Amino acid sequence: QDAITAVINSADVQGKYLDTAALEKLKAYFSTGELRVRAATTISANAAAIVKEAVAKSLLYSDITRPGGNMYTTRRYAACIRDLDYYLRYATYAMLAGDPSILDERVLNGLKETYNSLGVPVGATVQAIQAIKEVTASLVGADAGKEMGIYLDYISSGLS
Amino acid sequence: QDAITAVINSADVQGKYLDTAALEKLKAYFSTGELRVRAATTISANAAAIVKEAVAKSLLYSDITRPGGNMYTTRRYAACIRDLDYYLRYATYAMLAGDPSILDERVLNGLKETYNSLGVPVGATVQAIQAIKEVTASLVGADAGKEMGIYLDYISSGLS
Amino acid sequence: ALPLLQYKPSSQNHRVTSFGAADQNEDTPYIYRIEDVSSYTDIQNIIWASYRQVFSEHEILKFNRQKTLESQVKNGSISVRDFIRGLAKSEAFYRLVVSVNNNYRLVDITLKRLLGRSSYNKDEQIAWSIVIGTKGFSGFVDALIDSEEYTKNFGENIVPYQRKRMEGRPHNLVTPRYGEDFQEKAGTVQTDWRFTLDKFYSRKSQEKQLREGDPRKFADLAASVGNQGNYAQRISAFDIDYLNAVPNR
Amino acid sequence: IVTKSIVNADAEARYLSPGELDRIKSFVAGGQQRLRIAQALTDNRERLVKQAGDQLFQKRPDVVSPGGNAYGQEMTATCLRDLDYYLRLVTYGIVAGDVTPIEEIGVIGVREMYKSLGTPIEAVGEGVRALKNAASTLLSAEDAAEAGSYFDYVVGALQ
Amino acid sequence: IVTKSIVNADAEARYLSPGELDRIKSFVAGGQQRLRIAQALTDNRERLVKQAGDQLFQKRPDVVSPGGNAYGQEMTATCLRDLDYYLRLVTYGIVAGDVTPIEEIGVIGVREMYKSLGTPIEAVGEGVRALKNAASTLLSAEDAAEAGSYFDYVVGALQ
Amino acid sequence: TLDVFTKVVSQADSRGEFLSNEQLDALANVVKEGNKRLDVVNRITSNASAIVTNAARALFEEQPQLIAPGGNAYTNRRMAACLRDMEIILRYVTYAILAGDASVLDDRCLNGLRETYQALGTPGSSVAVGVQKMKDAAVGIANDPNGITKGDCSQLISEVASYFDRAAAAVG
Amino acid sequence: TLDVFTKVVSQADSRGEFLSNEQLDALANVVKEGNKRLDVVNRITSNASAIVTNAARALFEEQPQLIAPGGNAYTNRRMAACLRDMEIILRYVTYAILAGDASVLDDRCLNGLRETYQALGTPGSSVAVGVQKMKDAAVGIANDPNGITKGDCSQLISEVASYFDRAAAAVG
Amino acid sequence: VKTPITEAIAAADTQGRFLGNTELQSARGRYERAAASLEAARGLTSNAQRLIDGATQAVYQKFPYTTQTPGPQFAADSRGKSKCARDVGHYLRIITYSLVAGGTGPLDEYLIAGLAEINSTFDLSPSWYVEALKHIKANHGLSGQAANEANTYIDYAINALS
Amino acid sequence: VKTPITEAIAAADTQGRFLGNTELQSARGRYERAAASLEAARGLTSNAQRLIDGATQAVYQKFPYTTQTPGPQFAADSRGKSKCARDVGHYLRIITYSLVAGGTGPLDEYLIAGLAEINSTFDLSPSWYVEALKHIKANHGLSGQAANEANTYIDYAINALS
Ligand SMILES: CCC1=C(C)/C(=C/C2=NC(=C\c3[nH]c(/C=C4\NC(=O)[C@H](C)[C@H]4CC)c(C)c3CCC(=O)O)/C(CCC(=O)O)=C2C)NC1=O
Ligand SMILES: CCC1=C(C)/C(=C/C2=NC(=C\c3[nH]c(/C=C4\NC(=O)[C@H](C)[C@H]4CC)c(C)c3CCC(=O)O)/C(CCC(=O)O)=C2C)NC1=O
Ligand SMILES: CCC1=C(C)/C(=C/C2=NC(=C\c3[nH]c(/C=C4\NC(=O)[C@H](C)[C@H]4CC)c(C)c3CCC(=O)O)/C(CCC(=O)O)=C2C)NC1=O
Ligand SMILES: CCC1=C(C)/C(=C/C2=NC(=C\c3[nH]c(/C=C4\NC(=O)[C@H](C)[C@H]4CC)c(C)c3CCC(=O)O)/C(CCC(=O)O)=C2C)NC1=O
Ligand SMILES: CCC1=C(C)/C(=C/C2=NC(=C\c3[nH]c(/C=C4\NC(=O)[C@H](C)[C@H]4CC)c(C)c3CCC(=O)O)/C(CCC(=O)O)=C2C)NC1=O
Ligand SMILES: CCC1=C(C)/C(=C/C2=NC(=C\c3[nH]c(/C=C4\NC(=O)[C@H](C)[C@H]4CC)c(C)c3CCC(=O)O)/C(CCC(=O)O)=C2C)NC1=O
Ligand SMILES: CCC1=C(C)/C(=C/C2=NC(=C\c3[nH]c(/C=C4\NC(=O)[C@H](C)[C@H]4CC)c(C)c3CCC(=O)O)/C(CCC(=O)O)=C2C)NC1=O
Ligand SMILES: CCC1=C(C)/C(=C/C2=NC(=C\c3[nH]c(/C=C4\NC(=O)[C@H](C)[C@H]4CC)c(C)c3CCC(=O)O)/C(CCC(=O)O)=C2C)NC1=O
Ligand SMILES: CCC1=C(C)/C(=C/C2=NC(=C\c3[nH]c(/C=C4\NC(=O)[C@H](C)[C@H]4CC)c(C)c3CCC(=O)O)/C(CCC(=O)O)=C2C)NC1=O
Ligand SMILES: CCC1=C(C)/C(=C/C2=NC(=C\c3[nH]c(/C=C4\NC(=O)[C@H](C)[C@H]4CC)c(C)c3CCC(=O)O)/C(CCC(=O)O)=C2C)NC1=O
Ligand SMILES: CCC1=C(C)/C(=C/C2=NC(=C\c3[nH]c(/C=C4\NC(=O)[C@H](C)[C@H]4CC)c(C)c3CCC(=O)O)/C(CCC(=O)O)=C2C)NC1=O
Repeated sequence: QDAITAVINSADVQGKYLDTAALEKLKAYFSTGELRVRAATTISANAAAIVKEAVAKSLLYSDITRPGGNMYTTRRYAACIRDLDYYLRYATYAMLAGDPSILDERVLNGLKETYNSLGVPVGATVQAIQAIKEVTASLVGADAGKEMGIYLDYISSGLS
Repeated sequence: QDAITAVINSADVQGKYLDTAALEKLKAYFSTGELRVRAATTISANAAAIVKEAVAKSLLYSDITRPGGNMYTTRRYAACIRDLDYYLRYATYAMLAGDPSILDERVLNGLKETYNSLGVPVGATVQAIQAIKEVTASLVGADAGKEMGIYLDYISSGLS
Repeated sequence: ALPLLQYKPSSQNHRVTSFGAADQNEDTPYIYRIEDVSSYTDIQNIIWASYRQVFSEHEILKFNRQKTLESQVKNGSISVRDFIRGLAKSEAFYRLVVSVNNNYRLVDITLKRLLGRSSYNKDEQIAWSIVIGTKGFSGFVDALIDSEEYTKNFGENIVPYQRKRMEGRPHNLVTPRYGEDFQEKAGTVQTDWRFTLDKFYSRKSQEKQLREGDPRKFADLAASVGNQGNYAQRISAFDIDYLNAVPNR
Repeated sequence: IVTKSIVNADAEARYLSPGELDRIKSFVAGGQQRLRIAQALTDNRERLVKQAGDQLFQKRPDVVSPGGNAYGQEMTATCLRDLDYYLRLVTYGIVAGDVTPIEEIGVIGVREMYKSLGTPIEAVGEGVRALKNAASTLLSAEDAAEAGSYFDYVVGALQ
Repeated sequence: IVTKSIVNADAEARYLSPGELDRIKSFVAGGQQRLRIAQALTDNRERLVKQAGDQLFQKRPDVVSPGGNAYGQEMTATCLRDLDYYLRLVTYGIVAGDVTPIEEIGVIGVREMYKSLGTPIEAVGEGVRALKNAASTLLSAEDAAEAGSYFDYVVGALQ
Repeated sequence: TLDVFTKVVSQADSRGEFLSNEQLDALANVVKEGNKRLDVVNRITSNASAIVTNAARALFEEQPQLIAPGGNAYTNRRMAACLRDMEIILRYVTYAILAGDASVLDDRCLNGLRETYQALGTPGSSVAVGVQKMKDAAVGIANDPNGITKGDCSQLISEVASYFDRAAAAVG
Repeated sequence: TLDVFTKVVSQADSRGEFLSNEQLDALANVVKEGNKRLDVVNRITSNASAIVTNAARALFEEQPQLIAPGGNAYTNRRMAACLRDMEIILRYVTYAILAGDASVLDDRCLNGLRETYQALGTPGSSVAVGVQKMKDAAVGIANDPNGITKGDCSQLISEVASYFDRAAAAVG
Repeated sequence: VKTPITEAIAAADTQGRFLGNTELQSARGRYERAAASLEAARGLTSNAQRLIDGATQAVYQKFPYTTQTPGPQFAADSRGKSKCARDVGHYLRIITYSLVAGGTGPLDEYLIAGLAEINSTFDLSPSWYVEALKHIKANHGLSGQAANEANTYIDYAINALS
Repeated sequence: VKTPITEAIAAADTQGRFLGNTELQSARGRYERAAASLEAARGLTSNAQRLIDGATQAVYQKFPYTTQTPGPQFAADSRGKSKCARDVGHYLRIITYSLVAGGTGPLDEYLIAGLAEINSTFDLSPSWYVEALKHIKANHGLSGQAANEANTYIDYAINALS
């Protein structure tokens, strides 16, 4: 769903026409879409650098990459990079849509089930998503970093 | 957690002493605590009036209070008032702490699970929290209404 | 500017002679005349009964009364026909009737008060409603008192009155200063709870009470649309000749 | 139109390509004209349903005829309510910029619905054509073009 | 943007949408400015490529180190030719509006290629980022946003 | 006859309370935008006679049987009848923009209009095709800036056009 | 009904020339002196009912046979008759100060008033003893140095008192 | 009802002509004063409860017999004092109503229309209400040109009383 | 005759009441526009002779047959051209008269009253005079708010012509 599609749905289930508050919501979305698109472009620029800096901030040189940790095996390191790239990409989609429903529908659906099945540590994942959020808020600026951090904190809060 | 306790924790997990950036953060918190306390006092003044005005703005005279809606039964109306009072009270706690972690720990933990279990409409709850935010930003002023709306929008974003 | 469209006059009481003077009842009004002065009681009665026709008794009050036009009437400087023009083209009368009523109902309410006759049909009310619009209200009140039905029946110096209502209700009583379509705007039927009980079960509330959806909401739109379809063809199916009906190429 | 590009780049493992970002920026720019067109179609709804019923019942009198479906005041009120629904979905598609939230509610299963209701679909298409003509008379040239866009989509969809 | 719209409406059974026709109209309206940007980038080919390559060697001296790939005059000439090729593909993408010319000429199989050539991918990407910065400094401001966002696609797709 | 100033009194009398401070901040914006309102009004009345015939170049050209023999705008008095009250629409719409509320317009201009227009035999729907053609020319004049200081009167333009849409709804 | 603005038009029409520049400099002082007229005018009308009874007591206390049995102010409607038109002097003098020229005063209080006052038998000279008592109270209120700001109202005060002297001359 | 914007309309409507510059000019004048008139409305609304009980105990001073004489009309009984603050509190409403309207219309239509009829029947002497309004116009604490603004409409109710 | 000071009087006189604040509001309002209206009077009086012969030769341009057709009504010989500058010169007088009066009164009473009667009898087409007044409103050289001021009354004479 969108913010546009959410506004249209909320006006639809009442049978209501588009009143002035919904037009205010759509015009606010059409105002913010500029920096939304520019932020999505520069996040699509260097996603690999963001994931590299995030694991170098949070996960590297810990016991997690040591033997016994969950990132010791090299296929598990590759799976870690894959999961962080997923979090960043779906946070980019939720930032450009302006509605976190795609995070609820595609990422946060059965994810705690999987992470408790595999024995994946949840707190280290939350700290890695936090480091992702700090790196991309530094990279994109504060004004779009707020909206990026909202959906990354949404993923972090639903994960916990 | 606090903003003080978050600064102390972020300095602690590195083994770092209190450097000048952390002292800047604590001194900014000690500057803003004045209007934090005054805002918390006047929100504790008339919380019932805020909840009444919010349901009169958003939820009343809709289909939600009509039969078939989720607020038709009078125990469900009382549960609605209880949930809105919870959102306002925990937003007051997060405003005075200056850190949204208590919202993540006490409100937003298993709340989407409950609201999808009971069949509670989520979008009407988001619009009710929005009306709460507008009423208390009018009541407290713009300067503390920004910080109140930050945590109320945090509840709204985590709920969605 | 443009002349009056011709409207049909319905048969009413006052188009008839009613012969004689010594024969009519008591209940014909007192035909108060400024030429009859003889006292101040006749002078005060002429002023008060001229307010009676214009403001329907209750309003005369104190404030509404224009004291300078009554100042003048005693002197005799201005005729009674001129004096009704002062009461009718007065904004104490504008706020009371003219703003409040409609151009179609104003024609009905000022003929009963200045000419003393009800309008014949709706076509007469339709006819003068244009003369209100382009000339203004005081231009139309001027046209009523200049009119030859006024001067023939009342004259220059006689207060108006209902002509020949042998078996009819009195005109200040049957007609208020505002009707039912305007009643919510000047009256207080919105805030009185006695009337909301009657509108509670009114057929108009049931059209409001229904939720979004149902074709009963669009039932008023369906009557305005019209466009009924044609009936089936009268020609029988045996006269079709389907084998030779097909055109080649 | 943002959900379209998002699921479009989401089926792929790639990000949103910046040409899609350009089309989102251009739609964001045109959103104000979209909102004015939607409000102009919003406030004048009953005129459009009146003129659509006018032109339809002048065009096809069989719905008026008693063998047709829209016979009587109740059935003709349901008919104009259907035209009201389609005008509402057209305003939704005008705001959304792409025909997904109007096809999801009015197009995707309409043929079997109108088949098991007895009504012909061609008369509904003529009704949306009459709505397009009345809105073309109501709007300016660059507004009627952009409204006749989505009206044209509905007319092509009902056939 | 015409090819992508046509193949997207080809995957469905339907025609081109009114939204998509608005996209084509806006692309035609911006096409002359895109030809101006292509004019500037064509005429600034030399100094943009040389400044970007020398910015790369300032950032990454590993390639021109004797253990690196771009050691020697001929190898560094081929390095600058690779940057020339990528700037040419960026101009093609700015003109077309799609990134399908950039993709199917220089993106789609470049990882396996530069793996077999021994060349690091990230230094290519840093050189195209230097091209983005140089062409951003040459052009007008929001025009540079347009050019640098196609450059941004190339940079993100190389890594 | 009501206003923006007097209608926010009249509902405030019905509830019987003093006027709130946010109603006075609302009326302070009404005074603030008053100068803009006046300028729009003077341009309509100065081009008042130019609008009516330019609407009559299309009100009769689009439905040409009306002046052709048989139509209700055929003879000359009948033709001068739909110019004697095409302007009365403009006479009361300009009163509505001056007062700022459509309550003045409703009482006289449209209260009995739809009743006479089936009593006479005139097409009621053939009025509101051309009152829309007045609105297309009225907001074109009121928005255009000629010898005027630059300003934004967009809000007035939309609710100037709302008065024409109310003027077309109760006739059609 | 004439003005200061309209009377300098009306003689300028009779000679048929354009308005001279020193007439426009004269009217520019009238606009400049315009604010003072309103201030003087509002104080008279706000103390309008307080003047008449205060003026009135002197009017009857000085000539005490008038309300004593036999005088023309004796009975009660006769007494209310010289309060119903003691104020009409103030009703038209305030119109004269508003217009700034006594040409609206001389059609209502000065035109036929001396004719009715002979036929009526009411003393005519016993009016102008008390219209002077109104002027003594009118210029005392208009010239009081209370509130507002200090300014020169002397020119207005003298030709405010000239309107009362014209109001007393055509009755006596 | 009487308003300078309304008075421009009803003058131009009875002539059947458009809005000239003479009706339009009148509207322009109202705005300059309406900026200072809304200053006078907030000065009376904020000090409303001080002014009512400031007034209804000032009338008891000059007329001490009104709290002593046993009569339906008299305010000596508590029920009269309950109807005291109702009536004087009705005056400050209509004064504040005629402030923001700019004209005397709401004062002319709600308060003083037919006031001589009602005060004769219920024997309410109008010397009582004029004593309360003199207390209001001296104790509102308003200053500047806004102090002139409330002072006209209070004094306009005074002259209509007597 | 129609003037905002007069319109306050004739409204309050027909009611038989005093001057309220609603009649008295207009006078205050009128002075502010009258300060900019007298600016427009000097702009037309000083440029009077340029504007008349600027106008009466502009109407000869758009209507060249008016100097050619032999008729008493047409301006063929010098006697029509002598009555040309009289008639167009009469218009700038009344426009300047209605400027300083503030209302449309002198324009309503001297110029446009009974203009449809006279133009039908002498066959003077009113399309001639409206062509001269469009030349005046574009070539007076006035600026600012005073340029708006003359532009209303010129356009008010235009609508009364047609
Ligand atoms: C789009 C949303 C989405 C997510 C997130 C997802 C995750 C996901 N992570 C997995 C494994 C894994 N996930 C992790 C990740 C972590 N472990 C740690 O220590 C770190 C805290 C964290 C990385 C930041 C690791 C190490 C494995 C390897 C377990 C294994 O395969 O043996 C698996 C098992 C199979 C596979 O990777 O291919 C799934 C399905 N699937 C999804 O569809
Ligand atoms: C401190 C954080 C916190 C929250 C929010 C919370 C909510 C909560 N809301 C509940 C029910 C409910 N919650 C709602 C609320 C709503 N439904 C609507 O239609 C509106 C959109 C919305 C009100 C704004 C209603 C109507 C029920 C009644 C369901 C029922 O009991 O039958 C229940 C079920 C049992 C009970 O109320 O006593 C819980 C636990 N518990 C918590 O600990
Ligand atoms: C120009 C069209 C026109 C007509 C016809 C008309 C009739 C009319 N007939 C009347 C009375 C009357 N009409 C009759 C008539 C009759 N009695 C009988 O037995 C016969 C059957 C019948 C006559 C043939 C009677 C008896 C009265 C007096 C009834 C009463 O006063 O109770 C009256 C009331 C008194 C009056 O004459 O003013 C009117 C107005 N007015 C009009 O403007
Ligand atoms: C917003 C998406 C949506 C659509 C499309 C929709 C269609 C719809 N059309 C219906 C009936 C109807 N629809 C029509 C339609 C027509 N009259 C004609 O002759 C033409 C063929 C056509 C319109 C001009 C008629 C005549 C009925 C009543 C048929 C019956 O009662 O059996 C009904 C059943 C009655 C009702 O509950 O309204 C539905 C659900 N409902 C929806 O919620
Ligand atoms: C239009 C799409 C396209 C590309 C991209 C392309 C690249 C390309 N690069 C080559 C070599 C090369 N490419 C580089 C590149 C680099 N030096 C570095 O360290 C940097 C990371 C990078 C500069 C960006 C070097 C050093 C060689 C020489 C390697 C050799 O000769 O073995 C060659 C083989 C020799 C040749 O034919 O020129 C090809 C085909 N060809 C194409 O048709
Ligand atoms: C102040 C509000 C107001 C309005 C608007 C109004 C209209 C109105 N128009 C009328 C006639 C008319 N109305 C029209 C107008 C039209 N007919 C056409 O052919 C055209 C389609 C259309 C104009 C666009 C015509 C030509 C007449 C004369 C018809 C006749 O004489 O039969 C009549 C009946 C006769 C009349 O007095 O002139 C009224 C009452 N009256 C009012 O009080
Ligand atoms: C009753 C006689 C009268 C008129 C006519 C009048 C108009 C008038 N319009 C003004 C301003 C203005 N008027 C407009 C109007 C507009 N600008 C646009 O671009 C829009 C299209 C349009 C509105 C639709 C604007 C923008 C201003 C700027 C100044 C202000 O805000 O007042 C001002 C400010 C003061 C001045 O200009 O000297 C005046 C005088 N004042 C008067 O006393
Ligand atoms: C010195 C104390 C005193 C006063 C004040 C007085 C006034 C006075 N004015 C009278 C009449 C009158 N007064 C007026 C005056 C006017 N009517 C208008 O409409 C005009 C606007 C206005 C003049 C400008 C008129 C018209 C009459 C009629 C009777 C008459 O001619 O005397 C009469 C006749 C007898 C009576 O009314 O009982 C009295 C007493 N008599 C006195 O002894
Ligand atoms: C005692 C001798 C005396 C008088 C008479 C006097 C009056 C007076 N009234 C003034 C202002 C004013 N007077 C008014 C009065 C009004 N405007 C309206 O539109 C209302 C209808 C009316 C009130 C009811 C206004 C609006 C002003 C504007 C300037 C100000 O606020 O003082 C000023 C300001 C300074 C000046 O004008 O030079 C003076 C002098 N000053 C004096 O020294
Ligand atoms: C909205 C404007 C408005 C006002 C202000 C108003 C006043 C008003 N006060 C009345 C009576 C009254 N008025 C008072 C007030 C007073 N008497 C005293 O002794 C005190 C001196 C004084 C108060 C300070 C009392 C005590 C009554 C009842 C007298 C009776 O019943 O005879 C009455 C007659 C009976 C009634 O309905 O209650 C009216 C009409 N009416 C209105 O429509
Ligand atoms: C004070 C305001 C005022 C004006 C302006 C006015 C004009 C006016 N011009 C007239 C004739 C005329 N008007 C003109 C003027 C013109 N004809 C042309 O050919 C030219 C196009 C045009 C001049 C530019 C002429 C030539 C006559 C004489 C026509 C005749 O005698 O039939 C007449 C009728 C006969 C007359 O007394 O002379 C009037 C009343 N009257 C007024 O009271």
